[PDB]
Amino acid sequence: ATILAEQLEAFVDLRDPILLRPVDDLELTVRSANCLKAEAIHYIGDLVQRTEVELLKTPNSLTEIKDVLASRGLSLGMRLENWPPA
Amino acid sequence: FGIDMNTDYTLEEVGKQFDVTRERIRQIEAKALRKLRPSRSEVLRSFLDD
DNA sequence: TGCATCCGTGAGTCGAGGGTAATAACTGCTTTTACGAGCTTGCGAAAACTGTAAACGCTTATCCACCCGTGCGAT
Repeated sequence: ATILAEQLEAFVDLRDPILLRPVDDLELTVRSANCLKAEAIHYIGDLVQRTEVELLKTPNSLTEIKDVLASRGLSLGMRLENWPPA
Repeated sequence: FGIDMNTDYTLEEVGKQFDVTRERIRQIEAKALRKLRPSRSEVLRSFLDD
């Protein structure tokens, strides 16, 4: 008599997606493929955390990355949070 | 690989036409596999399970 | 004009479980076909190395005008 009384309750009262991608989806130069992996840069979104005052001292592009971001609608030097969640 | 044709060429036969390089025709082919090795490969990885 | 031989018919779905066995020659002799063995080209790789227009970071030579090196002045 409690299962019956509550089945009558419908009768009475109720009547960025581009961020986490790997780095080889941008057609970058192979001289940078010896540069980005040396710093252990693994993510596209990690590359925006490592700003333009972080990357240039690897041996063997500063203007080219500004072209490849402005083509597909992004920016450099973003501050991210809870990243990477993996 | 004879795609869209009826034959199979060699490095020399393709080298007979365009340029007479030998090891870099082999290095042109090996470069394109790196140009196709995992964002475009998501559709072609499904044909592995034959 | 019967009479006698003959050719051609005979519902539909499913179903289960499977395939056989009687008996047959030896010899010497000569030609054809396969199998492994051992080379000869040749064809796709690995590991070096000589030509160019940009090829990663980075100094100067300039020009000039915001700002202000200072002084002196505004009520």
